[PDB]
Amino acid sequence: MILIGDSGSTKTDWCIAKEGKSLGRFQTSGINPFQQDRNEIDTALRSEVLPAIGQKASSIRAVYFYGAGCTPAKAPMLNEALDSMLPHCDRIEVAGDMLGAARALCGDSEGIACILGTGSNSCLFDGREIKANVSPLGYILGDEGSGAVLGRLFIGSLLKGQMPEGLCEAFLQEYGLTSADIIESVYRKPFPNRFLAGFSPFIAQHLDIPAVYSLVQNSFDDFLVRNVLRYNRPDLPLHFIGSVAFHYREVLSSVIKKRGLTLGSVLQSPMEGLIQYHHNNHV
Amino acid sequence: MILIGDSGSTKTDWCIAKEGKSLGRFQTSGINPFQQDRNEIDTALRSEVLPAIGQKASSIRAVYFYGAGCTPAKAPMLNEALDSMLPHCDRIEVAGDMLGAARALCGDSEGIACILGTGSNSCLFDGREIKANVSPLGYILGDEGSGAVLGRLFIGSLLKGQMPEGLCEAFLQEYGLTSADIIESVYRKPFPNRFLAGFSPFIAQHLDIPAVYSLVQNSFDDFLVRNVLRYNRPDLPLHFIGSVAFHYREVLSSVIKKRGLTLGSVLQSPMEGLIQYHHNNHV
Repeated sequence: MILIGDSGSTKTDWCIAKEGKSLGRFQTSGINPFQQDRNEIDTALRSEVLPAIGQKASSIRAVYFYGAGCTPAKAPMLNEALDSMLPHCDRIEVAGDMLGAARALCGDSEGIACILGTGSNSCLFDGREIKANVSPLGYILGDEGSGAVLGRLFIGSLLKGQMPEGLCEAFLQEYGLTSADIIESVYRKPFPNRFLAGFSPFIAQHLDIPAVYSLVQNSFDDFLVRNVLRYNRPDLPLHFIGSVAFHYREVLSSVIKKRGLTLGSVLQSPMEGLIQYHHNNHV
Repeated sequence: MILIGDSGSTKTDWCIAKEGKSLGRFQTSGINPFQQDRNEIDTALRSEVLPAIGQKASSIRAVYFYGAGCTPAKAPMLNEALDSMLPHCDRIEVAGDMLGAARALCGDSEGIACILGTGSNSCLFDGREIKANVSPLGYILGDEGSGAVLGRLFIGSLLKGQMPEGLCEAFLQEYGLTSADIIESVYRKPFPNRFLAGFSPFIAQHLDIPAVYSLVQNSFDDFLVRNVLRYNRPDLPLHFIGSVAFHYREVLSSVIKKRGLTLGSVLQSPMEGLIQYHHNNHV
């Protein structure tokens, strides 16, 4: 059987599959070769990953890991860490999460794959490998339509009275926050992006309000403009992955349609897709 | 004679005046009671400030300091540090930079005072003290029209091909930067706001380009909307202070006019204003 891992800027989703069928589905966190180092991740592997699989650990004949930060320079580091987890594993491949998304959504055909979660991302897929990628630039310089960006845009306007009366107080009280706490978490606390992206549920639950809807709409439009248009392939349908793409699917459809583009598909997780992929693309 | 200090999120401007006349004009940096602490600023005072005045240090009968971070809670800390600088000083007052701006621009009359520099700020002045203030929220959540925000907006669109062909390469080469260096400085380097606000000269020098001009224009408009309109006093003329307000004065005028508001005045520094103020408002 095989071990498939999909790591994002929040948690890591694992699955032990056998011939296109799932036998295991764990839930760990973090794991990023560019953000973390050798042993600070060597601990998560054998304290979160191993104990989760622990049983058919010897049945793992191959492992495929997909995660943000798995640059072609720091990927061989997680490969070593994983290889020490299952030293008797035959094949261990580490690749970026963008590629994992394209393989899950596109399969083996040409197309554009996009991620809409804590952060945003996009790539032109030719069917086997990524041909072009627009660097997301992060929640401060880019990541359009991402949950971290929706979050900072939202609380910004909310705090400055651009939302209906009471919404601000309704927001602050639900999360027991104040303006000063928000500043502290955003500017003097670690992972400000995750902090900001954690208010998506409030936004999604308030799409019935104009100011909120247009805010989400403009951000998604912005994402297409600065991340998809530039590929110059409006013939290719847009495939999306991620919590935000899913939770805001309706809005995402309207935006795409409004620009004359066609939606290929939107799914929260690429897991089901990666299972069938490594079931039909052994090597 | 008196000592006047105006500290911003970059440097601190000093001036030794006597009866509305300047006798000294020093140039130090930093100095912020909320961002820094007791001795980490107790060193700048007697290594940058004292050696600059050093001479008429005994002629200083009073000192008036204005700086961002001089909250009514941490102000009494810089007051103690300053008081140790000139232990024989009769009067030592520490106040926020927003108040210093209003006193310099408004003098002793009612009005709206705004700061447009590294960061943005605004307040409703009643002629003697601030009546209302919209928290700027910083370069990530707010600071509309500020140089840090203009900077992140600009490099973001630039990096994502939203500017004319060649501008990106022209920008990166002038500053010897690459996309990866920008990410590193913005997300893993101290004072990302100052880094971002240091590209204003490039922007100002390219206002002849549409994409650039509308970018600056929309940000200034945004600043008015979320920072000035809410005061509900379009009868009061807008007074501005700061490097960005000055360098972009033309654009700032058009924006203000376009919203039916009237420009009161725009000056780079409030120094000249603070000199006359503490010359006509002894106590």
